[PDB]
Amino acid sequence: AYKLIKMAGGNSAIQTYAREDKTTQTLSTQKTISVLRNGSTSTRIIKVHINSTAPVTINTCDPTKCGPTVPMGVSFKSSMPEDADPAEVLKAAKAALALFEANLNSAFNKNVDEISVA
Amino acid sequence: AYKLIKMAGGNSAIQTYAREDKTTQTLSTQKTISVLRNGSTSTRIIKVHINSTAPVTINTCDPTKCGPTVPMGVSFKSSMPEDADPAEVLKAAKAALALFEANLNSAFNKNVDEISVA
Amino acid sequence: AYKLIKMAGGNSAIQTYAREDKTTQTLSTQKTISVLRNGSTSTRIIKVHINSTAPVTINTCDPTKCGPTVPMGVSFKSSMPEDADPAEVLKAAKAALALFEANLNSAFNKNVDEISVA
Amino acid sequence: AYKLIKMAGGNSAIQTYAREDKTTQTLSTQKTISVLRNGSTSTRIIKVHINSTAPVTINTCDPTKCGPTVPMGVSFKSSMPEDADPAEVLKAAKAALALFEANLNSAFNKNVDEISVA
Amino acid sequence: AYKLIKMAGGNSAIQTYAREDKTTQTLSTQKTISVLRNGSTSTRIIKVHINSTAPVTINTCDPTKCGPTVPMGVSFKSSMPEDADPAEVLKAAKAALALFEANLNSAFNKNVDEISVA
Amino acid sequence: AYKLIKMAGGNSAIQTYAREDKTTQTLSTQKTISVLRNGSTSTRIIKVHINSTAPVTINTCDPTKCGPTVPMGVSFKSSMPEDADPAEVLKAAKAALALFEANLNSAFNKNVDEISVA
Repeated sequence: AYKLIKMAGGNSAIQTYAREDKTTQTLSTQKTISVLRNGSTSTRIIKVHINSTAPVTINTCDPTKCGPTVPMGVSFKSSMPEDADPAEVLKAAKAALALFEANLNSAFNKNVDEISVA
Repeated sequence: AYKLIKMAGGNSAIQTYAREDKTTQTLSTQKTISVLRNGSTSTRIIKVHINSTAPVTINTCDPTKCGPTVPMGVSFKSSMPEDADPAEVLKAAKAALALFEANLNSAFNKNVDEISVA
Repeated sequence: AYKLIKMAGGNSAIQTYAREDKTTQTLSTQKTISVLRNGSTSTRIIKVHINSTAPVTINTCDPTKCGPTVPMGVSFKSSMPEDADPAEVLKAAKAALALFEANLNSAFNKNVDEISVA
Repeated sequence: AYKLIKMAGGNSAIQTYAREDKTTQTLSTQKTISVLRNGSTSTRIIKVHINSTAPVTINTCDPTKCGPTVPMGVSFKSSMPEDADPAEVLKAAKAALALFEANLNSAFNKNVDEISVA
Repeated sequence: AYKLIKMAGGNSAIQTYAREDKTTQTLSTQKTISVLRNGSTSTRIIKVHINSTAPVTINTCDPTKCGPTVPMGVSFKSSMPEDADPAEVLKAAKAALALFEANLNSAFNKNVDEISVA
Repeated sequence: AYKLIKMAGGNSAIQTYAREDKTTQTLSTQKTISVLRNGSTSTRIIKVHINSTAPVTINTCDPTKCGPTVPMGVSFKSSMPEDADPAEVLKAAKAALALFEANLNSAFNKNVDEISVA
């Protein structure tokens, strides 16, 4: 139960947030608009990028003597024509993620031959 | 209410599925392992990549839904050293996605100053 | 009966908005400052530029409204040295626009010999 | 409460007017027709240009000893396919202008994140 | 009593404001973050910069009564590592400012053997 | 409550003080005068600089528990022509400082659309 407050940042397109408790855990959201034209017609391509990271100490069996840290991260990206419906690709993506997020650190990729979407 | 069946493709430690009824909607899951060495210590880095896309007919002039197709896609990526705990990173990422999910196609950026979690 | 929301673009001291319901209709406002030096004296010149455009499907043969799109646009520009009074210039410009507004798309020029103001 | 009478001018496409009281304040309206053809089809592009200017003396704090003058100007331009409807781009442009015309000389561009159109 | 309205700036790191009555009187706020890497531990260093200026005109007698304009400004700067306590340096700075504030425009300075802090 | 005792400085333009309790916490006051020659009239420009710092130690875990020391500081600067009125730029700067003061050590910043001045 915490909240991520917006950080001072240089870019206007990117919003950066840090966790109130641990200002080492951060999150970043960015939106990009692109233009793709066929002949005379032109359509907008909206791209979203959300990145949540925190540092994690490399050495589990060490005495935690400020061992060099590696970023641990979870990222989300979205690219779609304006006013398209991501509802179904999101449902599918979330269903797939549910199979992995238990084993997101365990180097074990189960052979799944079909994924059921709710 | 549907299932993504593994497509008749060569498994490359990358598993690609297509939706049973709409085979235009696809989804791919891969896990890879890297080795990060800092001095004497070496640690394994688990990297998951899930992608869920469908083609979208460009909003066009015709009453019939006919036009060039642009891919729309939602992508989730995850990189962390082995046996780390991404629980809080995932929680924050999911809260942010909950905020931006309706606006994934909006072309307007909502300026929020804090993101409440858990 | 609608509002122009500022689009998710990088502010360049130029503000670009799109219409909320019809995001094809856009509008841009910029203000710039110049310095005009005549001999010893230097004065600041304020320059405003407002642009309001929408795409227009070319009048075509099909019953469906499908054809190449040409931009239609109305643009207002204003340049004056700082603290000047453009009240009367604006008044005359507005009277002229009132005369020509119905004929902005006419391909016929109305020959008027005087323009009444205020 | 004045009127702009037509001036003697050389061009037939451009109508030039001067204010009766001050023949130093002037106004000019021009209409141009262009042709844009796709394949066999061809369409007219009607362009209107209205320019209202007056000279203004540079030096505010001077004794008004015929200081060199700079033109202060307000301009309007219109470009659209024949028989298109500028009604909405005009409404938007006028709404935007209303925010600037108070501060048309004051070098201050307020950050506006949305413009409401009547 | 007045309000500092936010001006439209291209840079998102700096927020600029102008007084509603006098748009010549302005104020800028900027926060920036620096990383100080000591060994394998990086610490965050927060710098704040507030500036409040307005143009003052130096009247000099002249056949043509226009004199130059030079800004008068009050600036505040701050720099400290994250989660440090500025309470006491603020109190001391404010007491010194209290001594000098009356005489900011006066070119007088007297030896002060001690400054009493609240 | 404490007293800033005057330290013994070689330069007479700058007066330096140290807190009686902590001689590590210091404060400097300096006033300087500049001449701005416009034609045959020279005008006096008063600049004030107050600085209040103290050393803060960044604790980093290490086999040998000694971390580096970096200063935390609050700075005030002022510059204006003689006999000008800073009252309003001071009020505005103080209101902005009032907003940012709590968050001087926090690395958080939220968009503020206006600052209300007393």
